[PDB]
Amino acid sequence: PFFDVQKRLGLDLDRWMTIQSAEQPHKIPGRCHAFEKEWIECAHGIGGIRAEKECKIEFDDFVECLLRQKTMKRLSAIKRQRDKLIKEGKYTPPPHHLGKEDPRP
Amino acid sequence: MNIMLTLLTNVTLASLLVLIAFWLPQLNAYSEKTSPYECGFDPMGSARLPFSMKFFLVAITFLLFDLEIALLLPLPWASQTNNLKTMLTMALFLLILLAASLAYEWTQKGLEWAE
Amino acid sequence: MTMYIAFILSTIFVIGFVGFSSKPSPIYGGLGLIVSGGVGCGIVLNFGGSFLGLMVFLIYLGGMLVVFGYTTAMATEMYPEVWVSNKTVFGAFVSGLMMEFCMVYYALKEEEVEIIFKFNGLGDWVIYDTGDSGFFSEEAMGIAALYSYGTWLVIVTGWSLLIGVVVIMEITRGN
Amino acid sequence: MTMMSGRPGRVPLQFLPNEARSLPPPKLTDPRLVYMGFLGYCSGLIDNAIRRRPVVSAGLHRQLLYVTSFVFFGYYLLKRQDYMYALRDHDMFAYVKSHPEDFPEKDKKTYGEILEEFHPVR
Amino acid sequence: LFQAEKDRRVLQMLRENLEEEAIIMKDVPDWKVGESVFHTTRWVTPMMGELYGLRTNEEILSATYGFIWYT
Amino acid sequence: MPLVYMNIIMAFAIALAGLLMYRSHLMSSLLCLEGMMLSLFIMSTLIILNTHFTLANMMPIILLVFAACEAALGLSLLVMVSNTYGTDYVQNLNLLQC
Amino acid sequence: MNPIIYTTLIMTVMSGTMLVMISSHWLLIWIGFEMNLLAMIPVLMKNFNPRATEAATKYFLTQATASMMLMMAIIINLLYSGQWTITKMFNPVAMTMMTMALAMKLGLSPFHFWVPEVTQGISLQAGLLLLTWQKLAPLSVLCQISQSINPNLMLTMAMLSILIGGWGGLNQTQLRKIMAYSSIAHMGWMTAVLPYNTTMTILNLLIYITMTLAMFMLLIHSSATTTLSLSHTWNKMPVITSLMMVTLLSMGGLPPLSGFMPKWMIIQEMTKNESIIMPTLMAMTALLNLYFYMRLAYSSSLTMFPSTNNMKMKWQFEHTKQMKLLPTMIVLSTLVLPMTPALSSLN
Amino acid sequence: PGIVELPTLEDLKVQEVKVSSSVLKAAAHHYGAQCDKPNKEFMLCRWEEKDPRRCLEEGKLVNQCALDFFRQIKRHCAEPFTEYWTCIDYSGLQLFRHCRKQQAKFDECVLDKLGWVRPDLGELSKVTKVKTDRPLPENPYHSRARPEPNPEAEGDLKPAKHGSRLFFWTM
Amino acid sequence: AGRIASFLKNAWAKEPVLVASFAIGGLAIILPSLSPYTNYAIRINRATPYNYPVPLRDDGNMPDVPSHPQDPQGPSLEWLKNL
Ligand SMILES: CCCCCCCCCCCCCCCCCC(=O)OC[C@H](COP(=O)([O-])OCC(O)COP(=O)([O-])OC[C@@H](COC(=O)CCCCCCCCCCCCCCCCC)OC(=O)CCCCCCCCCCCCCCCCC)OC(=O)CCCCCCCCCCCCCCCCC
Ligand SMILES: CCCCCCCCCCCCCCCCC[C@@H](O)O[C@H](CO[C@H](O)CCCCCCCCCCCCCCC)COP(=O)(O)OCC[N+](C)(C)C
Ligand SMILES: CCCCCCCCCCCCCCCCC[C@@H](O)O[C@H](CO[C@H](O)CCCCCCCCCCCCCCC)COP(=O)(O)OCC[N+](C)(C)C
Ligand SMILES: CCCCCCCCCCCCCCCCC[C@@H](O)O[C@H](CO[C@H](O)CCCCCCCCCCCCCCC)COP(=O)(O)OCC[N+](C)(C)C
Ligand SMILES: CCCCCCCC/C=C\CCCCCCCC(=O)O[C@H](COC(=O)CCCCCCC/C=C/CCCCCCCC)COP(=O)(O)OCCN
Repeated sequence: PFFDVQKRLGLDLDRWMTIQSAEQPHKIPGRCHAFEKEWIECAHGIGGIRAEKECKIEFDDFVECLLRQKTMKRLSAIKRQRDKLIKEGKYTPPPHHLGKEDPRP
Repeated sequence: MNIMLTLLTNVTLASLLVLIAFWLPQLNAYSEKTSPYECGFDPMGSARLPFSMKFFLVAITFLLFDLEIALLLPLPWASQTNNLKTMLTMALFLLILLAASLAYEWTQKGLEWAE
Repeated sequence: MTMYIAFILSTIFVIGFVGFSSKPSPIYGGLGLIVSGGVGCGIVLNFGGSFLGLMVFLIYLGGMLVVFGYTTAMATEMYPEVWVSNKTVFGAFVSGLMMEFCMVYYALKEEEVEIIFKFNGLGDWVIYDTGDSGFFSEEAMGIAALYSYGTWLVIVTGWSLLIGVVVIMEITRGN
Repeated sequence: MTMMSGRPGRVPLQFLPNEARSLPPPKLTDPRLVYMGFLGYCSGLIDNAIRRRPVVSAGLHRQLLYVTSFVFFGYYLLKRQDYMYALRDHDMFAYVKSHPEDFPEKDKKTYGEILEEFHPVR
Repeated sequence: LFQAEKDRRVLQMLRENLEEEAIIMKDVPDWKVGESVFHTTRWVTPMMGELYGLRTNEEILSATYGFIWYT
Repeated sequence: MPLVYMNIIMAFAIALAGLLMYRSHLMSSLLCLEGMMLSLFIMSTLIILNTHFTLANMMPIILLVFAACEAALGLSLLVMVSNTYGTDYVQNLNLLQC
Repeated sequence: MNPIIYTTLIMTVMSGTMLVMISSHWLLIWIGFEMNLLAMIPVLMKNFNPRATEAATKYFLTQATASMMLMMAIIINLLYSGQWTITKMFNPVAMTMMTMALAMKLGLSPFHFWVPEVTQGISLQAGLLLLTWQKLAPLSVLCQISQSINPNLMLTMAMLSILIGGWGGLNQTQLRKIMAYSSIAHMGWMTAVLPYNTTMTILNLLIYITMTLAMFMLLIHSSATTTLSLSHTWNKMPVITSLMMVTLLSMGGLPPLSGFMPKWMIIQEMTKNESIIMPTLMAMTALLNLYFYMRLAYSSSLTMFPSTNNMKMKWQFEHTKQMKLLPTMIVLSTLVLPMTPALSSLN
Repeated sequence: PGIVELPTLEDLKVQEVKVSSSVLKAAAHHYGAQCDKPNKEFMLCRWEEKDPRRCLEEGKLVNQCALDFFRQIKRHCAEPFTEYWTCIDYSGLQLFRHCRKQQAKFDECVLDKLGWVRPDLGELSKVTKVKTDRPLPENPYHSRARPEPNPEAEGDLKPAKHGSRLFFWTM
Repeated sequence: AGRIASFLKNAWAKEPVLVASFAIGGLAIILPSLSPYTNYAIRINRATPYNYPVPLRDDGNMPDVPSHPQDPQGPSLEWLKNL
């Protein structure tokens, strides 16, 4: 199956494009460079089976950065509770959350 | 936003022109006037019969040659890179391969229409 | 939620996909695929990928032209079928539209998971970056990196195109 | 699942690592090598049979080349097989030594203290 | 200078959102105000949903599509 | 996953289903194949742009190439069968059985 | 077709397979698949007739659909994890779609329908290529993602492939359809043990390849594509029919021939994972393949069918073209069992 | 998994630099030549800590230095500076090439009023060094302890005991 | 020597367009390897500061690195202004 000619000859035919933390042009970073770098450093050299259980925290953080599902859930809960507090009318959101703010540089 | 307004305005003006064309004049339509035109005599067959294409192979080649323009279009940005040797070599290689494709299609009588 | 632009464009994309997936006469299928390509191109520009959308739109407009040219020759169908001219085509079109509307309603009002995960709406604007830097286009730089990083990709793609020309000429030879 | 493809320190396309030189090479009178030579001889006989030639004596150089090539390939094949089995045994013994709690040495009773049920045959 | 002002602006928007969230979620059963989502404690760039989530629509449209729609 | 990702996945599923049902014409199935290609391109572009994967921006363009190489193939085949039957109906492809 | 063009098309097919098996990037594997299919299509249409053209159209449609779901599975895996390396497929839905796409690419049941038609529609050399070389890339891809493969789906498809091949091969009088159904059954046998041991998969594939090469090369030697056409070979070259019958015995899995070695090695492996029912069913189902090999052996070698008068003229001419590797393929397809432990060199 | 430390709104207070983009662009070269030191400390802090909350004071000092720069410009000669930056502001792309005479007048005013020298081409893009007393952070990524790797392969190689041990084979 | 000359004359007499295109392509292929200004182009591309130059931390033994932009140390763009 996998004949690792690239590793044998050090050719690097397609290893420059496998991850987002690997030498982007003009040093442009990915949205989750730190998370991917941390997970890769955690999981390096310990095998897939061990990395699936021991680097689960870093992978969970990386997936959270990638898809932001829990952040969307938190924001949805915040906005739903805000709407429920506004419908009956005892919130009165602040003026700087309505467009009457004095902006800074 | 601005481009959407432009497209909406253009489409709306064209549709308004169509509406004025189809609602202003007095129309008197009958069967003979709306019949198909074939220079005065009734058509023999239907205009929805197969119509042979003698340039079908050129049409197929046009798809790949159109993909090659998509490949070659980022060249102005590519010319700004540090590895000018590799960039120039790869661009020339792609153009040479497309030229060889054209030459092979030319020599094998592929650019000639069917009879 | 805001201006519904991305949502409306995605909905029209799905509608065009249903329109050419009901399989009417290939003229109308090509029309639906063209409108879907344009709508997807607009979707892509709404995320910052102007070049990719134009390129996709540009590639598709011409592919369809070749497809129209071939339909007028080999798929003529003296009574061409439109979406309302046949019971099967209209049934497929209405089924696709109804299924799309039900999915949109289920994923919009509530948080329903269909195959992969669920969705609560909020507009696609939420997942953006806030990154504020650059005197260049990141998408343009990434695409242009094909001629410095993607030497292998250029080699294999050019070889594939040359082989494709040879292959189509071999196939259409006949005899 | 693959058991030895991801072994640490493995050269991708070596087919014979340097550590394999620590193992005794197969003897040239190995029965497996003789079987490979027999396979080459049978290949030569079949080749003679297909081409409508005298089966036993058509080509002696062709048969000799067949046998020689089969033996030559079989030598390195046996070397690699022996090296792989030695690697398997080495890894197994190392794992057993490194995990004493999972392979406990159990004091074994004599048959005088064990009670086996007797089932008469009648 | 632009970097410093951007840092201050982002921190101010986050702090304003936090001070509000301390008010809307006073009476929710088990809400931890300002609780992070990631396990790690290092800085994470805001999502633009966390900076403009509790603001008017026209600021949201600006911050999302202003550069794309400016022609 | 917002509504856009789900809509693009639904478009791909619709195109795949339309391909898997054949009515009469081979050209319509080729159109469905082109639709699958367009949906894949759009989804990959959206995913790559969202995460700011700079290099991966060249990935969709390559995805387009082997698109028409697949299209140019099918059209080619569609010619030859037509030259045998004067029509592109998939009914005529019944010389070989199971 | 021009010999230079044929050679470059063959080398393009093999280069696509090589790119599939040497790439660590999913996009490169997809590109290799596309190249292999693109260069494979004209090889099936080398001889032009309506039947060959129909086979190429069906093959193109099937492989294109499989490629589309392959690409979508890659995109889904990228969406749920920003990874392009070929690895254990963090998302289960993408894994399922990839399994389905590779199943259609290999021809596992119930995606088996196109295999007999494509095999019957093309020549013997194209059939040999399709049934031997085209299986390397999908199996190489599967051997890399076996840790994430759902055992239920893969084993269901393997059992279905074995059953369907054994049942389909029973009703065939055309040799190419028999070969296709045998290929389906052997694909099931390969994929049955893949989630447990990929070394057994590689060994099974190698043995199947050598037996299929011997079979197809013997069928090319005696220009027969039907049972009755092959029934005339005893009156022209008996040795070809004798070697053919020995090869058919080997393919059926009868000891001590080589075809017994892979099955024996697979069942044993499946018994180390407390899998007893599945190997028993597979072994019992292989008897159908054995039966429709024995029917061919009865027709061609163990009995003498009536011949024709003109055959006498063929007695005055020899097979001008020689295949050098045929005796080696026959020997490797029959007399290899005593060298079974050498499979340790495959891991 | 923890509450996020955010500074109070009083810690984010600073005297803002309220000049427009054109005004900043007109004096950009002299600003980078004169206020290079606090800017370089702030940038080094920003890139080393990777946290906007750990380098607020450096930003305040950057703002203060910019304020001193603009105050000196206002005090010594502001009329040529205004004539230059109005011209810079006119252009839609804010092109330096459109107004070289106003730039020349401003440069000649600052050369003899304050001794300022406009940097040459390529000097402002140089990579410079920073002397700082801020300790170098040890774990800016807040990394956890890395898992211990698989132990090793050690010892010599011996032939397999009783060969392959596969079924009846004795080798 | 002579066969190529007659072939080129015949090609110019019958297909001038192909002769011109092949000559232009050959020149475009060959000339860049024999030009001294390719290095200048590479250096100009290298001298464009797209992103911010992050300053280094002084460990006390960096003579080559400058401390202020107008110090003589560091790269110089003098060759670009005179080109
Ligand atoms: C786990 C370890 C084990 C590994 C196992 C691996 C797999 C095992 C085997 C797999 C199954 C084998 C199936 C192969 C069957 C081949 C199909 C076929 O051609 O027809 C069947 C063939 C047809 O029989 P026929 O009816 O007599 O032929 C009538 C004519 O074909 C009628 O046609 P014609 O009139 O047109 O005649 C033209 C004829 C005569 O040809 C000529 O006229 C010669 C003139 C040359 C023209 C120059 C053109 C070149 C310029 C173009 C450049 C293109 C570059 C492409 C690269 C692009 C890169 C992006 O050409 C041919 O017949 C075919 C040419 C074959 C050339 C093959 C070259 C190898 C390509 C390798 C590519 C890979 C490179 C690396 C890629 C890197 C990644 C990117 O029958 C046989 O050949 C007998 C079967 C023998 C097969 C081999 C047996 C097994 C292999 C044992 C060898 C050792 C293996 C292990 C090696 C490990 C490393 C040392
Ligand atoms: C240059 C681009 C921009 C142009 C900007 C101006 C837009 C132009 C307006 C759009 C097209 C107008 C065309 C001008 C001709 C009028 C056509 C139509 O409006 O009249 C009739 C439409 O009326 C219908 O007959 C029905 C009338 C009543 C039924 C429903 C109307 C309900 C509205 C309530 C009206 C009561 C008074 C309202 C006071 C505000 C159609 O009669 P028909 O013969 O077929 O068509 C041929 C018209 N002919 C006779 C002139 C040749
Ligand atoms: C060893 C096998 C030899 C025989 C087999 C041949 C089959 C393979 C096809 C050709 C193999 C050559 C490909 C080698 C990989 C290319 C990548 C590597 O060599 O470096 C590139 C070197 O490429 C150069 O341009 C020279 C090699 C290109 C050769 C031109 C194409 C010829 C291919 C012809 C065969 C292909 C099929 C047929 C097409 C006609 C660029 O590297 P570099 O720029 O330093 O640094 C990149 C990293 N950065 C961006 C961070 C700076
Ligand atoms: C019918 C029996 C099968 C016939 C086999 C074909 C006969 C010819 C032999 C093929 C010649 C090539 C072999 C050696 C050339 C170079 C080898 C090297 O380059 O490759 C090594 C690999 O070599 C192969 O593993 C060994 C091939 C030897 C084939 C013989 C074994 C057959 C099984 C037992 C049947 C008995 C056969 C007896 C012959 C008569 C690198 O290992 P690796 O890259 O890490 O493995 C890749 C796959 N992984 C990672 C998934 C594991
Ligand atoms: C080293 C650089 C190479 C790469 C750059 C190439 C750039 C791209 C240009 C080529 C594109 C494709 C070319 C396709 C080739 C056409 C083949 C062909 O068939 O041409 C024949 C004609 O035959 C030819 O091939 C043309 C003549 C030979 C080729 C042209 C000249 C070759 C090169 C000459 C220039 C050398 C360099 C300049 C030297 C200057 C003098 C010292 C066409 O005739 P018909 O259409 O059949 O006529 C039917 C009606 N009567």
